[PDB]
Amino acid sequence: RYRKMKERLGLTEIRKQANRMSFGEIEEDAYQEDLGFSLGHLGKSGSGRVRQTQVNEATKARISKTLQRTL
Amino acid sequence: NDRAKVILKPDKTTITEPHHIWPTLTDEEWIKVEVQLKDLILADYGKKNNVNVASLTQSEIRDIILGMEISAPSQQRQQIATSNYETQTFSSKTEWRV
Amino acid sequence: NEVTKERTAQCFLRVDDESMQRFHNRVRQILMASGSTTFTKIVNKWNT
Amino acid sequence: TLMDMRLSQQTVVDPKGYLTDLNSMIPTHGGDINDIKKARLLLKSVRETNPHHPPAWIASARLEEVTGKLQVARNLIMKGTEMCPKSEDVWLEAARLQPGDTAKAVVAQAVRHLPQSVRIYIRAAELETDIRAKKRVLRKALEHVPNSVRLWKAAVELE
Amino acid sequence: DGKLWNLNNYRTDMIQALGGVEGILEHTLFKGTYFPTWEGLFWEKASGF
Amino acid sequence: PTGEVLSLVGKLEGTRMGDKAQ
Amino acid sequence: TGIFMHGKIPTLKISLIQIFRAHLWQKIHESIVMDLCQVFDQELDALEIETVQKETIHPRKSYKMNSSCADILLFASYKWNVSRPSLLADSKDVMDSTTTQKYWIDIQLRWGDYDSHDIERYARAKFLDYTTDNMSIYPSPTGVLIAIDLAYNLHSAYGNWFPGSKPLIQQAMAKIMKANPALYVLRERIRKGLQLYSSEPTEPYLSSQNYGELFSNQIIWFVDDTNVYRVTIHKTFEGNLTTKPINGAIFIFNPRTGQLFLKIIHTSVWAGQKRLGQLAKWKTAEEVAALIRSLPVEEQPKQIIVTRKGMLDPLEVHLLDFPNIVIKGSELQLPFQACLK
Amino acid sequence: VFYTPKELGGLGMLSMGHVLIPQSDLRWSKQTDVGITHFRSGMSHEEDQ
Amino acid sequence: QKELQEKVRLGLMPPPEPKVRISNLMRVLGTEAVQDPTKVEAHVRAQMAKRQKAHEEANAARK
Amino acid sequence: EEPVTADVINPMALRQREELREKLAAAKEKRLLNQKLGKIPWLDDTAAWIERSRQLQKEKDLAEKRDLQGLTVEHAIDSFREGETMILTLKDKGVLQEEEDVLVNVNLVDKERAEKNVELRKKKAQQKPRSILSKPHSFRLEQGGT
RNA sequence: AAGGUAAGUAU
Repeated sequence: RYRKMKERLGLTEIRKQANRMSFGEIEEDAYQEDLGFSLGHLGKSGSGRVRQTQVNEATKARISKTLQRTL
Repeated sequence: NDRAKVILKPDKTTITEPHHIWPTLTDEEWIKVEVQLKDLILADYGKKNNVNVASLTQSEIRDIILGMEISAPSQQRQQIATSNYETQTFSSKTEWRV
Repeated sequence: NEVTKERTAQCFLRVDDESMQRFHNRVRQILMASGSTTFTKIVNKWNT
Repeated sequence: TLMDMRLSQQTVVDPKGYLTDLNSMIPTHGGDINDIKKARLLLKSVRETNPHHPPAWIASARLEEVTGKLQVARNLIMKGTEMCPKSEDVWLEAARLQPGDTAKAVVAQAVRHLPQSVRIYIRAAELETDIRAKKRVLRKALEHVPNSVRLWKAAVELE
Repeated sequence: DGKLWNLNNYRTDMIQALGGVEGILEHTLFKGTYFPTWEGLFWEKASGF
Repeated sequence: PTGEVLSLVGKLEGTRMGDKAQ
Repeated sequence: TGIFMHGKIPTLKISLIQIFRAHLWQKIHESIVMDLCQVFDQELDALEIETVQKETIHPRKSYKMNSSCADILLFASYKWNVSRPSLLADSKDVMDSTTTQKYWIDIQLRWGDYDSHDIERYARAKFLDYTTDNMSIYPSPTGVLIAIDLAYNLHSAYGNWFPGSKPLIQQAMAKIMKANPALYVLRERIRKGLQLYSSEPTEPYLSSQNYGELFSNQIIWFVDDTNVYRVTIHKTFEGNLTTKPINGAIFIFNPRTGQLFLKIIHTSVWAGQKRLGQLAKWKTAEEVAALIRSLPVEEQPKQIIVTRKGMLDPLEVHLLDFPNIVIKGSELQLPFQACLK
Repeated sequence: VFYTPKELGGLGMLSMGHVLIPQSDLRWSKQTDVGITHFRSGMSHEEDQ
Repeated sequence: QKELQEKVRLGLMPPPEPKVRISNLMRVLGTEAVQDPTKVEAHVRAQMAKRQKAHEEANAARK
Repeated sequence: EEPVTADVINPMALRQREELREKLAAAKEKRLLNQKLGKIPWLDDTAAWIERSRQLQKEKDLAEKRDLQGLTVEHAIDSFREGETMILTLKDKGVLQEEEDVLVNVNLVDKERAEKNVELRKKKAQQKPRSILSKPHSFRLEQGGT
């Protein structure tokens, strides 16, 4: 149970790259409605990853148990 | 690769069939071979590092087997941890010998 | 004029008072709801 | 792509046969590259170490094509053809990235380095928008590979 | 509708007007970090803890 | 030198808004 | 610390207290004092220095910005021709000012601001204010004062220069600034506080703590290219030691099924290549990708572990069609190169 | 500290106004083998940035 | 369960050992299975058999 | 004093200049290639080509009727023994790195690490410790061998 | 005029 909770709540590699911003390399604004939003090293040169980071499926969003009962 | 080859066959009756690589052994025979090889692997760490094998805790024997080793040339970083801040003195060559 | 292709009129633009008041109120609610908030978030809201 | 294949089927040694695939066209995989600059440098290194590796040139130029720099990709493919002339995959990729008229020239040059390749010949049929032009190229193709039914079947459409 | 504005020129001229990286970073503790250059550097927006 | 953002009502009115844009 | 707060900026105060914890200012001063002692202890019979002593000073001497004393005391063998006081950067020296038997060396640490990070003017002003002072205590009328700006990592010196001292002081200060344990601690603490890094990202990485989690049911491939290019070297008593190339082997071990895929490479491949080190990496990566394409999707790996850091980027390039495969470096050296033995 | 882009540690503020940078803020200095050398940015005899 | 817990509290019974299966072997006995892997495997399989031994013994005695 | 006005370091301007240089270099190579790529009756007569092909069909029947090592090794001469032989493998280096392809032996490297560690444990020009470390016996191969 | 007091043990 603790391992599953830590996997669900622990930092993911893509979410690890999200909070890393390259120093000195100004990036064009991505999201119009929110200028604060930025991908960080995600999809930008300098991240050190040649291949694209994959989605951690342990962080998938799914309905609660009681919401399954209603369905 | 010299004593280990001797350990890998524990008895003169143990042979390697041409089908595979390692010799065919009984389960407890493999236990004994593994403990002998663990002693062999600890032997060079005891020799080349001049440390007693008994001084190795069960946590660091695992690191020795796997192949992780640590070194620390910069012990002066001990700085990270009547006052003893100027009390340290300097010994010159003259003091060393004059 | 699309037919004569000539200068016929002249349009003067101006920001409506309601739009200015809306922007001022938006900046006010950015500022007043910024007690325990990072400087970066406040500047991001102002920039947006 | 990979030009090496290994089919998998009381002996410790199992030498499995080495096979070569005639052509390999992996999907473009748009956006799979995270560091475009690092990937570009590494692909440059591949081109330098193995200039006679057609997959190296194919991946290096297609990386410029996914990036949007569609002009450097043409130069990379042209250099690859200059260094990998016997690979029909590089010539087929050249006929795709290059603009129309020059693409025709590319095919007109591929025949110089590889005349038996029926695949480029039929490719020229797509490249030439004139039926009379198709008559010249396809009938010229049969002067080098007349045993190909897949190419001779276009004679009826060629009239 | 697309992105109907661009701030590339604005940010470029903002860095140029502040004196570039050298002029901007004299105001900061960057020279106290003793990084040889600003090229291979990245921030971490949120700490590990 | 104060750093205060001064209003440009009548200031920098000579230039158009198309300047320094591409 | 010697940091002067211009107003109560509580966040800055907390940050500077954390950065200079465990008495870092005193430790930096002591380390620089020791470094000057050693650099002057080596060249004592060439600079005509009879002896060098570390003056017994207060533990809070590093903190005194109003006054100062001497940290290093040089006693001359015969005498020293004191030159006119000048900055460390002054190339021209008028070595005809006075004479002396004792030389004092003072090291002052400061935390400069943007408007006042000029270390040369600071050193000149401090030397003039301390030499011509009845509060500062010095053991001789001549000496030099070295000023360090930690906030900007600048260094300078002002005062008298006996012959052979200025170049030695310059080189020693350059070496100390470039490398020093207490200075390195300061840089690391400032980096951690500012939280910017010199390109050391954290990625999946086979340590000894996640070794247990390796043993799952998923397919794992240990790829080794250590024995790709290899030669045998043998020394002969009658002649000279000689080398002979031998065929290489790529290891594609699979710990689950035990399948050891051995790619045997002839020595003819390294015929006319100038750069064999990366040719081996690219050949091995090509073989790994080809083997992945050979196996079916059910037996295809989804976690490739590499025993050499050099074969991380080549695999990422050659696995560009398989994004669902994680390539993990191993910081612990597995003994997969000994299977050829 | 306001108009420096967020990548360099600044707040990345966008200015719809008239802000002058004092020339005293456009000066920096660097240390090399020959000693310390000081740099400005506004070579042209113009107003403050 | 409370009977067992209070027996263990007062030292009547030895404290329960972790239940280790093959998939569990690298989590409970991970550090000792690198030094003597086969001894650890034998111990784990002996524990598994003893757990199976008690179940079959109870089934046979009840039958 | 008078400060020297240095070149303003604008990372965005540098990026734009690099992109423009790449764009202008790409155009030059395109024109250079077009200087070469652009320098390469029966095409309408089906009967003529058919006759030529029939001639070709009988035409085919009528025709039927080691010195390469000058690299370096990161070891000492005294390290090896005359009575033994050992394998030398390439040292790990990044592909993007341009360093020379030095050569090592894993057992000798392990021994060197062990002796370095024991020396460091026993431990516990100007300014030797702050210079050599912050800022590996080896010998290359002369023709056939050193 | 301020919004600029480190706190803690010991006599």
